[PDB]
Amino acid sequence: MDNQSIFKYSWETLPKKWVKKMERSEHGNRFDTKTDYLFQLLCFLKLHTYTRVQVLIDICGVDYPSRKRRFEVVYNLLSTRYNSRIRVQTSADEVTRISSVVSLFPSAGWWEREVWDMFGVSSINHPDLRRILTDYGFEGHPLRKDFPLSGYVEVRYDDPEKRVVSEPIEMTQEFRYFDFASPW
Amino acid sequence: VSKAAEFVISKVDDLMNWARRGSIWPMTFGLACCAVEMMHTGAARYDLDRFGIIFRPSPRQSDCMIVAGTLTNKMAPALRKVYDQMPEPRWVISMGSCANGGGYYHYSYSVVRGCDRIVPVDIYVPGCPPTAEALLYGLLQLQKKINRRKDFLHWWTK
Amino acid sequence: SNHTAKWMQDTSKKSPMELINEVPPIKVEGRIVACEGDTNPALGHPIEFICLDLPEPAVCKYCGLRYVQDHH
Amino acid sequence: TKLEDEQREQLAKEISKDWSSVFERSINTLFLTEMVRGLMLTLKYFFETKVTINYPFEKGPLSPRFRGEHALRRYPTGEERCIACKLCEAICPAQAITIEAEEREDGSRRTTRYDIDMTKCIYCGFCQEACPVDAIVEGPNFEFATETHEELLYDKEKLLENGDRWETEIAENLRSESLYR
Amino acid sequence: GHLVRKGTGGRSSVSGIIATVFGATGFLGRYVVQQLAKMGSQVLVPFRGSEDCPRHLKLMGDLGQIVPMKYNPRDESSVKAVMAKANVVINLIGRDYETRNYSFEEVHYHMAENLAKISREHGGILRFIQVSCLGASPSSPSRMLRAKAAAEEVVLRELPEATILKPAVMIGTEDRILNPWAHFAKKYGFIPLFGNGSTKIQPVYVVDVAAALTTVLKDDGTSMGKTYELGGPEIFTVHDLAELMYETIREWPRYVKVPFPIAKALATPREILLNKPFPLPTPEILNLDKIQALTTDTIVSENALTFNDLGIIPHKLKGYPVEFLISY
Amino acid sequence: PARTASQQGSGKVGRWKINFLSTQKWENPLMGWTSTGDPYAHVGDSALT
Amino acid sequence: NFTSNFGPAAHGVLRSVLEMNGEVVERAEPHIGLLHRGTEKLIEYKTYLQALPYFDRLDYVSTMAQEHAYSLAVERLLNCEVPLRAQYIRVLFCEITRILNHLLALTTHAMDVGASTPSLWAFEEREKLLEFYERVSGARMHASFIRPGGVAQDLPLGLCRDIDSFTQQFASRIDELEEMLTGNRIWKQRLVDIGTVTAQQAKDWGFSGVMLRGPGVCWDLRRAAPYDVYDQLDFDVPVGTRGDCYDRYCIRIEEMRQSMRIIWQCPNKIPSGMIKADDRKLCPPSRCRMKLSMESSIHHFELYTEGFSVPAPSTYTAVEAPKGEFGVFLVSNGSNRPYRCKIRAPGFAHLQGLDFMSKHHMLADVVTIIGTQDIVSGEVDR
Amino acid sequence: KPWEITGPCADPEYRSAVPLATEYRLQCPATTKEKPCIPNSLPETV
Amino acid sequence: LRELKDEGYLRCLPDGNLLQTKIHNIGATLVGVDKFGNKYYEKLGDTQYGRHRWVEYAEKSRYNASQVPPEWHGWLHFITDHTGDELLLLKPKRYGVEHKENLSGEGEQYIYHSKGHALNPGQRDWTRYQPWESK
Ligand SMILES: NC(=O)c1ccc[n+]([C@@H]2O[C@H](COP(=O)([O-])OP(=O)(O)OC[C@H]3O[C@@H](n4cnc5c(N)ncnc54)[C@H](OP(=O)(O)O)[C@@H]3O)[C@@H](O)[C@H]2O)c1
Ligand code: SF4
Ligand code: SF4
Ligand code: SF4
Ligand SMILES: [Zn+2]
Repeated sequence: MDNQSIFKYSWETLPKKWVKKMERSEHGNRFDTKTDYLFQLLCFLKLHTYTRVQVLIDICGVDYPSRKRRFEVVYNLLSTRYNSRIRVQTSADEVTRISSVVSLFPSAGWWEREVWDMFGVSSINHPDLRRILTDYGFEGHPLRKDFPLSGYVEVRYDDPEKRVVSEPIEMTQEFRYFDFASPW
Repeated sequence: VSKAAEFVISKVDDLMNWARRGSIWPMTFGLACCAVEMMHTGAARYDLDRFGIIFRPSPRQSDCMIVAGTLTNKMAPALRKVYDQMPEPRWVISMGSCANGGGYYHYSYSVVRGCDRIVPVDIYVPGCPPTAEALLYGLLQLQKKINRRKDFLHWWTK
Repeated sequence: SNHTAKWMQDTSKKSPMELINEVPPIKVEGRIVACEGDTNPALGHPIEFICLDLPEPAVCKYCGLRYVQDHH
Repeated sequence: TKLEDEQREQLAKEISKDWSSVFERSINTLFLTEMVRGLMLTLKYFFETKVTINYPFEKGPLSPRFRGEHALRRYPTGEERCIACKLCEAICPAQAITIEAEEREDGSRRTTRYDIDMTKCIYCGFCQEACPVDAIVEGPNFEFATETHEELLYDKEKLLENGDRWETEIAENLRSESLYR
Repeated sequence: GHLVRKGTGGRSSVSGIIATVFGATGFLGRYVVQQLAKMGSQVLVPFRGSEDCPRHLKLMGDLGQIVPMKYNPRDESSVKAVMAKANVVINLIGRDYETRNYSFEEVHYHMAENLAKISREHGGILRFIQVSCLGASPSSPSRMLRAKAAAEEVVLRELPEATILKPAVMIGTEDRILNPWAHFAKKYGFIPLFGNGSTKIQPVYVVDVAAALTTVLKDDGTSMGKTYELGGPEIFTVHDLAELMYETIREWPRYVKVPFPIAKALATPREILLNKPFPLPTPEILNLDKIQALTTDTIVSENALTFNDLGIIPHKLKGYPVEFLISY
Repeated sequence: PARTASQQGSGKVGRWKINFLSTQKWENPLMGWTSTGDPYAHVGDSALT
Repeated sequence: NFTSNFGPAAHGVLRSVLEMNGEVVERAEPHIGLLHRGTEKLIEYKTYLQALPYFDRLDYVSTMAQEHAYSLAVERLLNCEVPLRAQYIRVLFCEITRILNHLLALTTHAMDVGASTPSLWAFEEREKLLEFYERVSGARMHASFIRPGGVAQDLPLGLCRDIDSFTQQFASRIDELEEMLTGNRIWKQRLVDIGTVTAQQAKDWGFSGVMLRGPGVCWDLRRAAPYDVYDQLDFDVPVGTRGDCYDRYCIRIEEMRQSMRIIWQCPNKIPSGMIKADDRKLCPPSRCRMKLSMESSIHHFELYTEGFSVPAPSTYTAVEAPKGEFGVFLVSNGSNRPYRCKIRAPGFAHLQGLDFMSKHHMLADVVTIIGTQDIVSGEVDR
Repeated sequence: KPWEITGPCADPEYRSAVPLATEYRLQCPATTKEKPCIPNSLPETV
Repeated sequence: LRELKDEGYLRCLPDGNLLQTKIHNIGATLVGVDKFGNKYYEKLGDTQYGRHRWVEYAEKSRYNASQVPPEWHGWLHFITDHTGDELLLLKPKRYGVEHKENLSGEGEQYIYHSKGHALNPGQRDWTRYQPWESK
C-alpha cells in the first residue's frame, strides 16, 4: 500500500537475467538476486532516472544453520526522491567472496566490516578491512548460531602477578534456558 | 598511652579526615547512560560542587574514580591504566548496575562482569540508572567511610 | 521446623507458619466461602471457593485461614 | 570557488544599501551590544533565586509508581504472600532471580530459597506486574549504597522479608495504584 | 576430613581449601594469596590496622572468597575468631626493623608461639606453613635471626606436623633492595657496598617462591613435617647484583666503600634513639640486619632440601624477574 | 526430542536437534547457584534447532 | 603528518586517531568498539516483552522513541491495532523525548565549545521532563512504558495541567537560550561554515534526521511515512539552506518549537477512552480482572510465561528518532523469540560522516563536529 | 530592574522558571480527590 | 542559651548545611516530630515547588539519610501528603520491624551476610545430597 509504483516499474524494465525471486508483500518488497550480479543490479539502481535509490540504509546478515547456503545478506535501501524503499536480499555461503558496493554507496565500509566479524561472510573488494565491533583478536564470529552467548574465552581480570590477563570462562550461576514452548 | 597525646592524635586524625572528606575530587569514567544521570547530579538540582567536589579530568590529581556505565573487554586495560596513574589515597564508586556485578549484559560475551574484577571498588551504588539522589547518597556514604579513617594513630602505633 | 529452618535464620520472632496457626478459624455460617481478605484487588489472593463438609477446618491454599461451618 | 566571490559581493551589495545601515551595523559590531545583552541576562540570573535542592535535608520529588529496593509483603495475619509460582523468575529479563520451593510440613507451598542479586537486577518493574498475589513489590527506597558486593546480592529472602519495615509506606502506594493498573 | 576438588580450576571453582594468611598484606603475602585464590580456595586475611591496605587483594578472587577480618595481634580471642574455620594457616609476619613498641624478639618469636598455641587450641587445622628466612640458629648476628631460629624450633615443637620454608632474599616488582638502590642512585651519589663489596647471596624470584608454597601446600601425602630452604637459580655476589641492576636500568655504576666502620657507626644510633618517645624514620639502606647478613655470607646449606626437591628453580634473574626496573 | 509425557500436542515432535552431552556443574559455595565451565553448556538446545 | 590520538564534558567514550599536518586534520578515524554488549545476541536468547528494555537502553538520551520503534515493528509484523488514546499519549511522550534529547545535545555542544550556563539551564529543564517520566511510569530515565500494543499504565490525574505549565515556561526558556547563543559573535565565528555537507554526499553517506535535513533536501519520516496520529498533528518541519554547524543548530531549535506545538496539540484532542488493546492474547489483563475472572488468569499466566507468538515473515520499521532514522529489522519465525533483531541506529552514518567531513579543519573544529553530530556511542555500538 | 531594557526579560509575554508549590503541584500523585475508573473494553465485546 | 546553642545550633558553623536549614527554619513552621526525635517542617507558600518540606534530623553531628522512618519518608519525598502520624496510625500490627538506618559500615555484625558467607554465624552448606557416613 506504499510503493507499488517504483517496484512494479523496476521489475518490468530490469534485465531479467539476474533476478531469482520477487516478493511484493506489504511488509517489504524483496528482490532476491544471485550473488554474481549484485553489483550490476545495484548500479542499475541509483542511476536510472526513475528508480534512483541513492541511499543505502542497512546491510544486515541473517544466519540459517540448516540450509546449504548458510548465510543471507540483506540490503535495505530507500529512494528519497520517489518515497519508496526496497530490500535486495542475496544468498551467501561460507567462504564466498561477495562483491562490494563501497564504490557506489560509500556508506557501506562500516556495515560491511560489521558483517565481516559478526558473521563470517567475506567481501572481495576494499571494505573487508579488519574487524570493527568485536574488540581484538577474536576466536570466532560471534553472531552465528554456534558462538555461545557467553563466549569461549571471556574471563578477563587483573593479575598482580603481572598486570591483567584473559583466561577461559568459568562463570557462576550458569545461563538458565527456559523452554516455554507450547504444543497446541 | 599518654592519654593527652592520644587525645591530640584523635584531634589530628579528625582534622585530616575532615579535610580529605571536604575537598574530595572525583574522576569520571562515563561509559554508559549513568554518565547522563551523573551529569544530572553535577547539574543544578542536586548540586555537587556544594559538597566541595570538582570533576577534575586529569587522573594525576584526582581522588575518587566514579565508574559510571558498563565495562567492556576492550575497555578494561584502559580503565586499569587510568586507575594505576592516581596518587596513593584512592577510592572507587561503582555507579549503575553493570559497573558492579555485570548487571544486564552480565549474561553476554564482550562484557566484564562488574568493574570489581579490574579495580578494587570501594562503594558501589545500586541503580539502573541510580537516581541522582542515590548517587549523591553514595558519595555521602563515601564521606562516612573516609570519616572513620584514623590514620595518624596507625603511624604512631606502627 | 525444617522449611522455616531452611529459609529463616533468626528463630527469635515467630515464623509465618506459627502466626498463621496462631490465628483461629473463622466459623462461617453456610457451606462455601471465598478468601481474599477485605478488598477484591490490592490484596490479591484470587477467588478460592473451598468446601466445608468435613468436621475439621479447611485451609485456603493462599493465606490459610481455616474456615469452619458453624451449625450441623 | 568562483561563485563564492560572486556571492560575497551581492551579500555586501545588499546589506550596504544606505549609509544609516552601514553605520548602524558598524557600531553594532564595534560596541559589543550582543555581548552586553548576554551579560545583562546572566546578571539577572545571578540575582535571581536558585534551585540547589540541598539534598541531605530536603530530598527530591517522587511518584508512587517508583522503583527501588524490593520487598516481600505479607498478609495482615502475618502469613507470607509468596506462593512460588515462578512467574517473577520466568519474566525476569535479566534472570536476576533464583527461587527454589518445597511443600511445607503443614501442607501449603512456600519458598525455600528466594534471592535477587540486586545488581544483576536492573530495576525494570516486571516483578510487581507478574505477581498474582502482589508478593514482591518495589518500595520507594533508593538509599542502599553498601560497601561490599555481597550485600547487593540480597540474601535468601531473609533481607527481602525485612522489606516489611516499609509495609506501611508501600501499602499507601498500592492503594493509590489499585485504581489504574 | 580430606577436602574435595569440586570444579575445573580457574575462578569460581571450590577445590576445598580455606586458608588464613597471617601477614597477607605485603609482598610475599600478596603473591601467595594471589596464587591460592587463583587456584580456587577461600582465604581469610587479617589486617592490623587500616581500611585499605588489604583492599587490593580483595579483587583477586570470586565473591566472598577473600575476606578481610579484623585487628590481628595482641589478643587470643581475636586470633581465635580469625582462625575460626580455617583449613590451613600460612604465617608470614615479620618486619626488618624494630619499632619502640615492638621488637624482633617480640614480633617474630612470640607471635609464632601465639599462632602455634592457638592452632593447638583450634586443632582442626591440616597444614601450618610458616615462612621465616634463609637464617640459621643463633650462630649469626642480627638478633632477628636468632629469635627467628628459636621461633622455627618452637613452632616445630608445638606442631610436629608443620612445614617451615626458609627462602633466600626475594627480588620482585616490589622488593626492598633493588628499589632502594634505584631510588638512591636516581637521587644522589651512587650506591654503597657494605661489608666488603663481594658478599655472596642467592636472590630468588618471588613468583617461584609462591609456586613452591602452593606446591608444598598441596603435596599429596609426601612431606607433612618438613623444614627446608628455597635458594635461587644462581650464586650472585652483591657487586654483580648491583651491576645487573645497573645494566637493566641503563645508567653508570658507582660504588662507595670503607664499609664496616661507617656501617656500624652510622646504623647504631637508630636503635638507641629509638628505644629512647615517638616514632622515628625507617631504615632506608642502613638496616642493621642488612649489615649483618652482608658481613656474613649466607647462600645455601646444600644439605636438607631444595627447589630441586620441590619444583624447578626460578626462570633466571635476568630477563623477566628484573623487567620491573624499566620504570626508570 | 520425543513428545512430552504430560500434554497431548504435536507442535514439538519431529525436530532434529544436537546435544553436547556436557555435564560438569557444581554448587557455588557462596549462595548455591549452579556454576559451570563449559562454553557449550546450553547452546545446543537453546539456539541450534 | 603527525599521528595524534584523542581519548577524551563526558561526551561519550570514543578513540579518535588523527593523521595531522600542522593544525590540519588530514585524516580522522574513530575506533568505536570501546563500548559493546551483544544486544542482538541477547535479544535472540531473549524474547519480545523481555527484550523491550534493550531498546530502552540503546541511545540512552532519547529513551522512548526506541521503544516506540520496536513496538511499531512488532505491531506491523503482528497486525495488532492500538486504540486512539494509546496513540495520542504515545505521540505526546515521543515528542517530550525529542525535546529532552535536543536540550541535552544542544547544550552539551555548547559546553564542548565553551559555554556552561546554557548547559545548566537545559539540565534544569531536563530535570522537569524526567520528573514527568518518573511520575507517569517507572524511573526517571529508561521507563519501559511503550509495550507492543499501546502503553503499560494509564497516566495519572493532573499530568496534563503540569504539561501545560511546562509548555509555557519552556517556550520562555528556549527564547532565553537562543538569545544567549544565537547572535554571539564568538559562537557564530566558531560554528558557521564548519563541516559543510553537500546533499549528494549526504545521501551517499546515508545520513538521516537533522543531518540529512540540514543541507537542503527536505525529508523526514513523520511527513513521508506518517506512522502514527501525526496527520491530525500538523507541524512545520524546518529545513536548512547551507548545511553546516550553524544551520543544524538553528534546525534543532526550530524542532524544539515544533515539538512544543505538538505537545500542546495532544492534550487538546486526547480522546479519553481505553488503552493498549482489546485482546487478552496480545496484551495482559489488568489486576481486577486477573484476580476475579478465570480465563483472565489463564491468559495472564501464559502471556507472562511464554509471551505471544508472532508469525513467520520478516520486516523493517523506521522511526524519526531525535537523531535520525532509527531502524529495526525483525526476522521472527513462529516461536516467541525474535529471530535476528537487527538495529539501525544512525550512529554509523554519522561517524563515517565525521571521517569525511572532518578534513582540512583544526582540532577545535573536530570537537565542534562531534558536537553537531550528537553522537551516542551506546547506540553507535550496541 | 537594571537589565530590563532589551531581551526576553523586557517582554510582556515572558515567563520565569520558578513555579511555586501551590501553582505547580497542589495535588500529590497518590491521594487525589477523585476515583478514576479506566476503561478496558467495549460493551459489544464484553 | 548555651544549652541549645551546643545542642543543635553551634554545629552549623563548621557544618554548613545546618546553617541553610536554620534559615529555612526561621522561615518555617512545624508539622511533625518522629520517635527518632527528628522534626519535619513545611514552609509552604511563595517559596518554590522543590523546597517546602524538609527535615531536621535531631542528630546534629552524624546526621545521615535513611534515618527517616518509612511514613515520613513518603511524606518527605512528596509521594503522598499523608502525615507520618496518620501512616503510623495505620502501622501494620501482628508483625513489623522497627526502623534501622543503612549502617553497612559499622562492623560486619551490625552489617549482615548471606547463608554461605564465612562471616555469617550460620554458614550453610550446599550439596543437594548426603554422604554415606558410616558410624
Ligand atoms: N627481606 C625479604 O624480602 C625477605 C627475605 C627472606 C625472608 N623474608 C621473610 O618473608 C616474610 C614476609 O616478608 P615481607 O617482605 O613481605 O614483609 P612484610 O610484607 O612487611 O610482612 C609483615 C606483615 O605484617 C605486618 N606487621 C608489621 N608489624 C607487625 C606487628 N607488630 N604485628 C603484626 N603484623 C605486623 C606488616 O605491615 P602491615 O601492618 O601494614 O600489614 C606486613 O603486613 C617475613 O617473615 C620475612 O622474614 C623476607
Ligand atoms: S542500566 Fe547500567 S548497563 Fe544500562 S545504561 Fe545504565 S549504567 Fe549502563
Ligand atoms: S510471582 Fe509473586 S508469589 Fe509468585 S513466585 Fe514470584 S513473587 Fe513469588
Ligand atoms: S525488577 Fe525486573 S530486573 Fe529485577 S528481577 Fe524483577 S523482573 Fe527482573
Ligand atoms: Zn486465603
